[PDB]
Amino acid sequence: MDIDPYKEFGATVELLSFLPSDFFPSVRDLLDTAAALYRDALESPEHCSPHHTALRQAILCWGDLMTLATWVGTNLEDPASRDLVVSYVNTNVGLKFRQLLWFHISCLTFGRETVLEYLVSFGVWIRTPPAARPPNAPILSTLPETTVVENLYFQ
Amino acid sequence: MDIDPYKEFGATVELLSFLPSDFFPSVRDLLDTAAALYRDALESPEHCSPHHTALRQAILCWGDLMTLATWVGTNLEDPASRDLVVSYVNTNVGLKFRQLLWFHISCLTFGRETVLEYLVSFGVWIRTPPAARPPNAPILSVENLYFQ
Amino acid sequence: MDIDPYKEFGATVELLSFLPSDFFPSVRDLLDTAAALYRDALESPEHCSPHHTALRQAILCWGDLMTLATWVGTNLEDPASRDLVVSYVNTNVGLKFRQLLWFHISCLTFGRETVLEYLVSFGVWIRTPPAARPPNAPILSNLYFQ
Amino acid sequence: MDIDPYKEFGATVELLSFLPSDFFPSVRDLLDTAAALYRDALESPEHCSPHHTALRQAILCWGDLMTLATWVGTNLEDPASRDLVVSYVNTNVGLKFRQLLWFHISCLTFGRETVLEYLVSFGVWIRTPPAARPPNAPILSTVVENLYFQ
Amino acid sequence: MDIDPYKEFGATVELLSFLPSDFFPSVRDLLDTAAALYRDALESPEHCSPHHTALRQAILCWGDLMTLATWVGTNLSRDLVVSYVNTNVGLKFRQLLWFHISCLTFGRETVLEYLVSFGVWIRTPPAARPPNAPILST
Amino acid sequence: MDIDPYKEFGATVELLSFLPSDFFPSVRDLLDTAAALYRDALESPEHCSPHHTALRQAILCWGDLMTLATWVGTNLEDPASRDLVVSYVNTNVGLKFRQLLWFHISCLTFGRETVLEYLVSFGVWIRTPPAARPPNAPILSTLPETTVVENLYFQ
Ligand SMILES: Cc1ccccc1NC(=O)c1cccc(C(=O)Nc2ccc(F)cc2)c1F
Ligand SMILES: Cc1ccccc1NC(=O)c1cccc(C(=O)Nc2ccc(F)cc2)c1F
Ligand SMILES: Cc1ccccc1NC(=O)c1cccc(C(=O)Nc2ccc(F)cc2)c1F
Ligand SMILES: Cc1ccccc1NC(=O)c1cccc(C(=O)Nc2ccc(F)cc2)c1F
Ligand SMILES: Cc1ccccc1NC(=O)c1cccc(C(=O)Nc2ccc(F)cc2)c1F
Ligand SMILES: Cc1ccccc1NC(=O)c1cccc(C(=O)Nc2ccc(F)cc2)c1F
Repeated sequence: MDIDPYKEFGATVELLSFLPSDFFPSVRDLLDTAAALYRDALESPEHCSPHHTALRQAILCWGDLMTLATWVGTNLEDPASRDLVVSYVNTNVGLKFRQLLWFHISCLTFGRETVLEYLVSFGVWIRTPPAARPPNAPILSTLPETTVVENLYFQ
Repeated sequence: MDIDPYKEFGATVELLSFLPSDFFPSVRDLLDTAAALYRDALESPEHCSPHHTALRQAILCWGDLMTLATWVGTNLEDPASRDLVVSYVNTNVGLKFRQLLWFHISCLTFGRETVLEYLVSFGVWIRTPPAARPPNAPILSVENLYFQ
Repeated sequence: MDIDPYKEFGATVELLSFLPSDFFPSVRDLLDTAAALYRDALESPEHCSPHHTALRQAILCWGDLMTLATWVGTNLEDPASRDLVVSYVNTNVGLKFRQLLWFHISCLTFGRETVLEYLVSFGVWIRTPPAARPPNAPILSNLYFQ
Repeated sequence: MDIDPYKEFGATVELLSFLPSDFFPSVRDLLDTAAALYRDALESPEHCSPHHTALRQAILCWGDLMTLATWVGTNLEDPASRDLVVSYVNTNVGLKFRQLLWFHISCLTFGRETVLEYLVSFGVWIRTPPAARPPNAPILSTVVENLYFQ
Repeated sequence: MDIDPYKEFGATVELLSFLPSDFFPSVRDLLDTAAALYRDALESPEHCSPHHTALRQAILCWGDLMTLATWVGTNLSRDLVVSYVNTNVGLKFRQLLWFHISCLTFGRETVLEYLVSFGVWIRTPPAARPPNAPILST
Repeated sequence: MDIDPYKEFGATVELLSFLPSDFFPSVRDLLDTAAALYRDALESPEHCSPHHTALRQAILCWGDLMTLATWVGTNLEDPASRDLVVSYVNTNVGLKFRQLLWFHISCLTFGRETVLEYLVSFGVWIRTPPAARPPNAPILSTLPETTVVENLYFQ
């Protein structure tokens, strides 16, 4: 079929591609982050959220890709080819999973609407030539639990 | 981490292993069944259900694993060497995704608890030797006052 | 001693021998069924039932002969003597444990009384010559006193 | 699976390992003790108790292991392989069943709680060096109304 | 026995590994910090806190570990013993010594909040990462 | 710094040296005892007691010491240097940890002043020449809280 993994999350593959290749953390940094922030939730018998379900598959899937590419490597006769298949995976699909794991980790950390707002805010910022570009990049942070109008009300 | 893809859906990796490798359809037949029964829902911009979400990633991820395994196969030069790869795929990640594709498709079709009690029913049926096993495999699927 | 492992469960070794040796599943298929169907019960600190006690040590006891089986392949300089051992484990005591593992798994799955009536019904059915015998084999489908 | 045979009886494999190997009686002395003390119960067609169920399996399963070790004695031509297995059966597996047979026989004779407190008591006692260790080894052992006198 | 030194203090070995190995100061700078900030408490006959008790053992244990490495490194090329401590026990103790010293200095909740804040910050590539790193208050 | 690991527990290094070096069990036998008596407490997320905290760190530190000693002893050629690495552990760090492990394990089992009263009682006992020394060593058992006469008086 033509399945977009971001469509059920109010985004698209093309929208995620608006962020430059060098913006996303490495795969290991994303995997280490998901474990640090969400290991209890990711291993729990609760759905928790659609982001948890997607992130659970993506972590396992990338593991399967690395498991298969590494096993094929240990069979190649040339030791200089030991990591050749792993390198092909990282160049052919490495960015795809870096987008996917970053999208779900950040959406759980900052909120989906906040993440999508930051996406277009940073994509315009990074494409501004540096002479006109302000030094402070757009900040990605969670919105406050209660609004200012609410706090002044209960005063 | 130690993430069981089936734990959030009320099953385990070990429970799905109870079904033999030759029970599951081919991955090509499994993908065509997900398209036939659920193409519009799987492509919709809606969560629909956690099965839909998981099934969406599995279909895409298998495409990643298939073109990698195919690339390794068509770039090899030895029928022995590429039978090694096919036998590794069929035993490990190929079997893993035939299980996960079957679990979610069937859960969307027959129901999760119907699927699970079928799982244990067929698993002991197929392990009964043929001379004692019934030839029929298990299937996957008022008062008088009421009329007055 | 003279302990019969089935006496406390309402059967005897001779009654279990009424079933032909090829009726029982393989040990691999029996151990996988005990796991898929009763993993959490067999591992819990609960007695559950006398079947669970017998099953627990039956699994561990077979695991002892099958860990003796991987042992005759890492410590034996004679791959012949390696094969003479694993052949005895699987075809001599193997039939014995297939009977024992099948008995307790089936009793927890279908009921001890149901299993015993099936045992007699199938044993007579398998011994009926096939001309007179119906082609379909008979179908197999909490508190304990001291 | 990951089954601990003592878990359902309020103990663990690691706890039984706290007793040194030379503490347990021999298998022969264990079988003779279960026979002298519980032959009729173990042979009866009653469940009796979970300790009886477990002890019945252990006695028979050890019988299978000894039958194999005697069979392997006449049927294995290579002596280096034959005596490697008969030693592996009566030493590595022997210690395994010496704990099992001792645990269930002792629990029937002295009670599960008395057995568990003794196990811990002897483990720290036998690990105390003999110069500081008391010579008495810890012991494993086990109504009238007022109207009668007035 | 599978004991996690951080478990009784509300953390895990896995959570501490989220901080990169180049974030922690050296054991020497960490021991010098514990001396400047807590010598009187650490040498006193009072428990003070479980953090003090754990920190007391860790300081002494590093002494035991370095004396053993010193004796091997001398009484016997042995640049592997220095590369062993630097890459194995050194990182294990830099994490442990930092955890307890920072908890006494800033608070367990504040240290844990900073831990996940810096771990995500340092993993953001510098192009998108803000210039001001998260701080430990002091 | 100059930390005495027994100071916060009402003892000193000098006081623990009063016990002969052959009075203590091996480190293995002491660790075997700690697991058999306190595996649940030592692995629990609760502080329990300062003794639990100290015993916690001592167990892990011995693993660090033995792993470093193993790696050193593994990559040595001459077996005499192998035996020299094991002999260093035996005479130096082993005695210190046999004292520290025994002190905390006993304190959790019998109480601080019971093991301290026993320490001085055995240290004087074993230093008595065997001719005047009673044949049976003093027993390590917790002091009965009160006498039986006072127990019946307050019944
Ligand atoms: C963390 C922090 C603390 C304190 C102050 C700022 C930040 N961070 C940021 O302002 C930030 C800006 C752009 C992108 C990211 C990101 O995408 N990081 C990221 C996402 C997922 C992941 F797994 C690893 C790193 C930022 F964090
Ligand atoms: C369909 C039908 C019509 C009419 C009558 C019966 C059936 N079917 C079944 O009783 C059935 C029994 C066992 C396993 C399966 C399965 O696993 N199929 C399957 C699952 C996923 C998939 F993608 C493709 C095929 C059955 F369908
Ligand atoms: C399962 C089923 C579903 C549906 C319909 C029938 C069956 N089964 C049977 O009619 C059956 C008949 C004889 C013996 C056995 C058995 O003893 N199997 C067995 C027991 C334990 C074990 F570990 C493995 C296999 C049967 F299941
Ligand atoms: C009997 C007695 C009479 C009189 C006084 C004492 C005893 N006994 C004991 O104080 C005793 C102490 C340690 C271990 C055992 C044991 O484990 N024995 C054992 C267990 C199982 C078995 F099959 C054979 C012997 C003790 F009996
Ligand atoms: C146990 C017993 C049972 C029964 C009767 C006596 C004892 N024991 C003692 O009267 C005893 C006397 C001095 C020192 C020790 C010790 O220090 N042991 C020790 C401490 C820690 C450890 F991990 C291992 C052994 C004693 F046990
Ligand atoms: C001190 C200060 C004064 C003034 C302004 C800022 C700071 N500090 C920090 O913003 C800080 C940020 C990250 C990590 C550390 C740390 O972990 N340091 C550390 C911890 C233990 C130790 F032993 C030695 C150094 C920071 F201090």
